[PDB]
Amino acid sequence: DKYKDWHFISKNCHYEQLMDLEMKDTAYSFLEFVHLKCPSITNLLVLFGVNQEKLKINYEKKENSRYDNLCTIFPVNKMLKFLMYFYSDDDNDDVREFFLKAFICLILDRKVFNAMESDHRLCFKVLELFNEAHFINSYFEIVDKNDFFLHYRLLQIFPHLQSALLRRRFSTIQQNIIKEFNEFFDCKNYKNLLYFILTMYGSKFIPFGPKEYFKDCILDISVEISILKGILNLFSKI
Amino acid sequence: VELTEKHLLAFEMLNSMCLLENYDHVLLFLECQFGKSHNLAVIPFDIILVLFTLSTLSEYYKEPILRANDPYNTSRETLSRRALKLLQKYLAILKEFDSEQYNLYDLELLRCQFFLAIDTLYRSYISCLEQRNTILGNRLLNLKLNEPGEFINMILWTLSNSLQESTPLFLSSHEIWMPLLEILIDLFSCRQDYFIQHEVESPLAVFFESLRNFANRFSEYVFLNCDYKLPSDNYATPVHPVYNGENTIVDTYIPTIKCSPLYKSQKSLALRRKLIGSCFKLLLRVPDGHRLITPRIVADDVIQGISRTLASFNDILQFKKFFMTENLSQESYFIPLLAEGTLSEILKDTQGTEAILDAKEQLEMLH
Repeated sequence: DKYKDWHFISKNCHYEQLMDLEMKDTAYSFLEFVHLKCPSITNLLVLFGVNQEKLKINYEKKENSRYDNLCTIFPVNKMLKFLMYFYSDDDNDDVREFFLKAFICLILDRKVFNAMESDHRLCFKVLELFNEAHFINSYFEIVDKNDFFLHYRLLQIFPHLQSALLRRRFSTIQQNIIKEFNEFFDCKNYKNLLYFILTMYGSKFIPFGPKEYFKDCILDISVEISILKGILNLFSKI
Repeated sequence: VELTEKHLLAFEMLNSMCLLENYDHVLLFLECQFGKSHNLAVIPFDIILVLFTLSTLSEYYKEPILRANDPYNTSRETLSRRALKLLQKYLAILKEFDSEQYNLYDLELLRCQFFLAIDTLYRSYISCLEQRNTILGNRLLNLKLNEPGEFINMILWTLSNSLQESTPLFLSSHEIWMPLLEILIDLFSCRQDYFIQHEVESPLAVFFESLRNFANRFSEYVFLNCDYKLPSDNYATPVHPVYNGENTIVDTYIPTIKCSPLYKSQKSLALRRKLIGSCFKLLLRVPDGHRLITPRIVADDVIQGISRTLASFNDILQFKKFFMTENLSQESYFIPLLAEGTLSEILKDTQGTEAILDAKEQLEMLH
């Protein structure tokens, strides 16, 4: 596999139109009033080349493993500054849920993930609007099984919602974690097992240190497996 | 500030992991414990240097080295993109010394570890910089900048590619030095703060600002690719890249961001304004007495030199993006002094379409 990520943005971004919208904003921000170009958030999205009139990953349609397509993207800070004009704090819920889903889908794809500012301000400011329990309850619409390759990513972006993210997935709760370790080792789902390891380790349920009985299992299961052993040794020597 | 037995094991394990060129695990060790309980696994300075050098081999010109270091690439990222994230994360931590966070000792152990690293620009373990002077091809950051006249080419070589309309040049100053130069300047601007209240010549003054002959050369060096009048034909020599191949794009890598010229001007003028503020940091510390002897800076007419290059411009977009600042509070105390300076120079030399912006900024600062 290669570049098999979510890839929300399907087509090229309307450069010229975006550039036009990019103007009239610097002096505006220093001193929305201009919304005649794109009336609605759907129009703003399709302006980004977001989607051919779409917000949920259809895994039956293999939407979680797309191709490169070599598409261009506007600067992510400009994207998240334009998207945050159609916020409408005091509005209905059926539109705010669409806003939240559009934000979550356009934070998880590879293009917006591998093309982000070193210092994150907008990402933490947008998440701070919704509720953490609401952001993770109306979760990123990925199935619970493949929730971990994208959950590692969501925790790479926002690392503070890990304990608040395994509760909704597993509902002490360590029995479910240990049982779900199986049916991943029982099957040959090692990749999802690796990302499950990387997602759960360090929480209040699977802390670091030499002390969990995963190492024994792996030692018995023995090219993608080696990395599991190395990561487990590293986490034990902490 | 000495370490404990808890941190000595961490330091030794990190240095041994780096000795085997296993940088992936060196990053994962620090990353997999950031948003957890209050422990603050602090990086040793011998590893902060390796991070500063890893942040230089970007994927735009070194794809095979990165792809051959760690084939799996589990994080769907690159070492340079990660190292920069960790540097920024620990730097934003350092800029917030609060006791309601990790510890009052680990914080102080980080503050010492970041200050033991910029000073080069613990006799308990064998650090992996005794027997290593090359990180995957890039030599280092404390050896490449301590060369004759190299710390100044690193500044004058990123200030001219920050507005470039070419792919490798702009990329280099967008992905390596623009980010890295804002980090460094962020460290000297607090090391200097831990030199004035612990003194009874500063880190900002020597080895950073004295690279540096006159006060007008500074104003001609800050704006190095703007559209100003260009009164001095003897400009900066064609600057050479810091690392071999930095100004070359690899055939396999394909960029995906469409950066409008407004975006490039915004980023460039942000970096230039940051440099000007770092300069003004210490020039406002010299009292009404004698001027400093090391940098030979006047601190009273260097404003005239910069406000001359702003008034004598030729682009109205770049003239807005300089004063149209996002942080109207973080960069005070020198923008209104550069507003009255520019306003009091087009009126004296013309008795256009720029004096409106200066009045707007002078009114905006009325809180």
